[PDB]
Amino acid sequence: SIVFASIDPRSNPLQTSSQNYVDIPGLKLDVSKYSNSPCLTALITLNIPTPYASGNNFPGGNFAIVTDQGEQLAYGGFTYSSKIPENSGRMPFTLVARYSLASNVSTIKAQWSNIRGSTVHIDSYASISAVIQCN
Amino acid sequence: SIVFASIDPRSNPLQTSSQNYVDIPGLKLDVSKYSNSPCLTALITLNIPTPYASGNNFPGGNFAIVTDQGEQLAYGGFTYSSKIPENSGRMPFTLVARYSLASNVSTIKAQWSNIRGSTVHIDSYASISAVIQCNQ
Amino acid sequence: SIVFASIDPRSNPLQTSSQNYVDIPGLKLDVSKYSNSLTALITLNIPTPYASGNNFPGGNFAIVTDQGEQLAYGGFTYSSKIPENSGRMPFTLVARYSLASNVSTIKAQWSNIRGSTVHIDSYASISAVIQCN
Amino acid sequence: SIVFASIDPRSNPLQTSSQNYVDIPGLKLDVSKYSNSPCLTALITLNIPTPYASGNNFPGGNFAIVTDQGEQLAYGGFTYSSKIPENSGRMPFTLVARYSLASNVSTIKAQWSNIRGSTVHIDSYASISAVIQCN
Amino acid sequence: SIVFASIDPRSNPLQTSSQNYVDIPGLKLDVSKYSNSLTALITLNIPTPYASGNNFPGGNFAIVTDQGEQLAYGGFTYSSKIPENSGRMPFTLVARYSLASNVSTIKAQWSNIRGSTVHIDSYASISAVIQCN
Amino acid sequence: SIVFASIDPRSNPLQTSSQNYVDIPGLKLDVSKYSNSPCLTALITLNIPTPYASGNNFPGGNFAIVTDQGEQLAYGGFTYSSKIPENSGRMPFTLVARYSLASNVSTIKAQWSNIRGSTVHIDSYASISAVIQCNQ
Ligand SMILES: C[C@@H]1O[C@@H](O[C@@H]2[C@@H](O[C@H]3O[C@H](CO)[C@H](O)[C@H](O)[C@H]3O)[C@@H](O)[C@@H](CO)O[C@H]2O)[C@@H](O)[C@H](O)[C@@H]1O
Ligand SMILES: C[C@@H]1O[C@@H](O[C@@H]2[C@@H](O[C@H]3O[C@H](CO)[C@H](O)[C@H](O)[C@H]3O)[C@@H](O)[C@@H](CO)O[C@H]2O)[C@@H](O)[C@H](O)[C@@H]1O
Ligand SMILES: C[C@@H]1O[C@@H](O[C@@H]2[C@@H](O[C@H]3O[C@H](CO)[C@H](O)[C@H](O)[C@H]3O)[C@@H](O)[C@@H](CO)O[C@H]2O)[C@@H](O)[C@H](O)[C@@H]1O
Ligand SMILES: C[C@@H]1O[C@@H](O[C@@H]2[C@@H](O[C@H]3O[C@H](CO)[C@H](O)[C@H](O)[C@H]3O)[C@@H](O)[C@@H](CO)O[C@H]2O)[C@@H](O)[C@H](O)[C@@H]1O
Ligand SMILES: OC[C@H]1O[C@H](O)[C@H](O)[C@@H](O)[C@H]1O
Ligand SMILES: OC[C@H]1O[C@H](O)[C@H](O)[C@@H](O)[C@H]1O
Ligand SMILES: C[C@@H]1O[C@@H](O)[C@@H](O)[C@H](O)[C@@H]1O
Ligand SMILES: C[C@@H]1O[C@@H](O)[C@@H](O)[C@H](O)[C@@H]1O
Repeated sequence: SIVFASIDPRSNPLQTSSQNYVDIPGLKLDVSKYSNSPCLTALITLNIPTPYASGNNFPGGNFAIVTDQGEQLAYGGFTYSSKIPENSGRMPFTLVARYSLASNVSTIKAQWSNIRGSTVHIDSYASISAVIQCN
Repeated sequence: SIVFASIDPRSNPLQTSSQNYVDIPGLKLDVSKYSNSPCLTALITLNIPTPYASGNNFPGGNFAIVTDQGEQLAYGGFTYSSKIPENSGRMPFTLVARYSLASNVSTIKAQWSNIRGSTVHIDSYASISAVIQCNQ
Repeated sequence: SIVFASIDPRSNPLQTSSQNYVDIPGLKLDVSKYSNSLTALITLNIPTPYASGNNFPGGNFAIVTDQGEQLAYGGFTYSSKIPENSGRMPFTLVARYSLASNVSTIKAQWSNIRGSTVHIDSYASISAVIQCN
Repeated sequence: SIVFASIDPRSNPLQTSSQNYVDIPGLKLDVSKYSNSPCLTALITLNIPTPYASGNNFPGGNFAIVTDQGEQLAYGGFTYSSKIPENSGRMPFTLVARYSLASNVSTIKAQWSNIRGSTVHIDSYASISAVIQCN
Repeated sequence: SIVFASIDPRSNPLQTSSQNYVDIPGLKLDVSKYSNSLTALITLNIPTPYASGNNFPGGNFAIVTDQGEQLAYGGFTYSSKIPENSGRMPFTLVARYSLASNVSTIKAQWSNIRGSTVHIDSYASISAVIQCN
Repeated sequence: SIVFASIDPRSNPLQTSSQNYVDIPGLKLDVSKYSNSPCLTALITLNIPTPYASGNNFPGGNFAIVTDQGEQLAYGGFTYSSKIPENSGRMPFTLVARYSLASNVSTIKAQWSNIRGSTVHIDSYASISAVIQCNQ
């Protein structure tokens, strides 16, 4: 089966300047109905196709897929090559994780953080999804 | 099930300077066998791993996943951080969409458009794909 | 079904200056059980690579079978000749493979460009969804 | 998925002389977790491989598959050819039904009744099962 | 997936005295959508038939494709030459079919034995479970 | 998935007068590819549509579905209602069992045995089959 959530914050853009991972609002999958099932596995894809980061010390952004119990299943990020980009461009990002559904996990969700004091921004479509299958 | 289409236009590269979204040639999925299936969902992934854009005003490219009825299911894009890039680099791009097959749609396809007068280029492998699963 | 492999080479980063495609260690899927049948949709996710060099550096990646069949390839490059500090350029590649053949392994490979060195020092994955046609 | 129940009343045989359909104890499938699902269908098989009926007026037995709301999805039965069988033999019986799981149905179960005043008997293995699939 | 058909011919019972297999009306499965692919496991359920006659009567049943392929057959007969009142003899038959071919329909057929007349006057079904190998 | 085996021994009919259960030749399912699969269940159907039994003391036949480790998953049988049937009629028989594949078993097979000194006969099509499904 497929589980899916998307956001499109074009009229209310999101941002963070957090050095620690924090939730991206709306990018959460409710997997409660599949919880406590050792024979099920989720393949999760976080797709943030048009992010950017502003700043003056090689700005960038990090992203993670995490459970409601705070377990980090995957992480990665983008950065610019110049210390002070002329105009911080859009740097597509995708991340793929796997999770067994044996535990009482309720939610699988996206998080983000900054780098070198940047501000990360999302102002357009992004999604989190999973394919759930038997082992 | 899996539906898949790829291109590899190395000998006859593709480009667009269209301001409006137009089809990327060859990146279409035929889902007609699954049309009006109320219990099925498609997770669609557009993978353009090696595009670039030429131009002189912070060039880039936009991409979308669209039905044959013109419904835009997802969109996004890349841009460079310099006004006039020294040598427009390859900027990998992936886009993921969801589509309920409770519809009379026959085709899902990839679209692209330019930004600030750029030209977008594909000269190598790219794909569009879907995983089609029962909701239960 | 789902097949999956990941790496996270923080304490011993991976690098290549190979002009020809070479395996990325740890990013291999065993599809043994499904050979001679089914289609696999394969996603290579390298979310945080970079490449060092002084001539428009970048990195190429491929998904290959043990039969030597290149199913997909692509790469990233920088827009400057000599990047100030080669940035992280997220990369994802998606391939398909019919499991009608005698394939056992589907794996990731990488290569350099213009004499670069490609680097992975954090999480990356390869995965497949295997389904009936 | 498969749902399954069996009985083996070798040490506590079951019988009925009811002219109206009544439940066969233990031959019930709980389909609660699949209820209220218009996209799911059950294919149900009732297998009573070794029944017999006693009596003196062409004895036999009837069986049905029914929902907890009393909807009869299938029926059939066996009978002997002689008015007074010398020793009522075992007459294997199987019945197959289909049910959409759109409704709030909880249970799918077996029932039995007599014919011409017989007594129907089960004293060995019998089962009810279903294959549940998406439409 | 499940394909299913049933009949319940109480107000207009069905009968045959045909020595050759003939279709039982209403007991046909449309497998159109699955041709040229998958296996079907097909169950014919005739829970309450009987046969009239005076020379060890009985009835035969088969599962057949529209290509004329007999996938399974079997039948019931009585142990007495002239049954006092031909009793109900439950019948089930199970077949398999690979859907690699161009088949559209899988259906039930029946025939008599030793000049009997076979009868169905109550519920009966044909069904299939269609699955990937 | 489906696993299936059939026989049709018209030219070389099968019989048993064994008091103890023995294998019905040819009616075996190989489930070795599915062994030790904790999340899978098999629904097994033994279909013997046209057996008969000869004998002179209320003859009949017994049938079972058994694993290769000797575990009897289901059983049942037919018998005639007369001591000495005039002409032992064909008595259709079907048996359904469940088997969890959380086991190292490799084969599921059909078995038969006699009753009251009968001989059981199969001279025509018969099958054993399983539908194998994930529990979820
Ligand atoms: C910061 C700056 O953002 C982008 O330029 C914006 C432009 O953004 C639109 O296009 C991008 C794709 O490039 C995304 O879809 C955004 O969500 C869109 O809104 C607009 O916001 C206009 C105002 O209408 O302002 C421009 O500056 C981007 O093109 C630049 O490269 C850069 O990242
Ligand atoms: C080459 C350089 O690499 C990154 O800066 C590193 C920094 O890397 C961490 O952060 C990135 C995300 O940007 C990845 O998660 C790495 O796996 C991390 O290790 C650290 O390694 C520090 C150690 O002092 O060195 C920095 O240079 C990146 O942020 C830069 O933009 C650039 O790509
Ligand atoms: C009424 C009578 O029942 C059977 O004879 C029983 C015999 O039954 C066993 O065998 C049948 C299969 O024929 C079933 O598995 C029963 O559950 C078994 O118990 C035994 O009960 C013995 C005592 O041990 O008594 C016999 O009369 C059957 O064989 C007859 O044909 C008839 O239906
Ligand atoms: C030929 C005769 O048929 C049956 O007796 C019928 C009786 O049939 C009903 O019951 C059977 C189950 O035994 C089926 O459900 C039929 O569909 C029913 O109709 C009735 O039709 C009455 C009408 O007066 O006639 C009887 O003869 C059966 O019970 C006999 O054993 C025998 O096989
Ligand atoms: O940088 C990667 C790039 O390398 C060469 O230019 C190829 O012709 C392109 O299609 C692309 O593969
Ligand atoms: O009564 C049915 C019966 O008919 C003939 O005797 C056949 O040889 C048997 O195999 C069986 O099909
Ligand atoms: C247009 C050019 O295409 C290939 O040569 C890449 O290696 C370069 O980085 C640039 O994108
Ligand atoms: C042994 C005999 O076999 C076939 O000829 C049947 O038609 C008979 O009814 C009997 O079972």
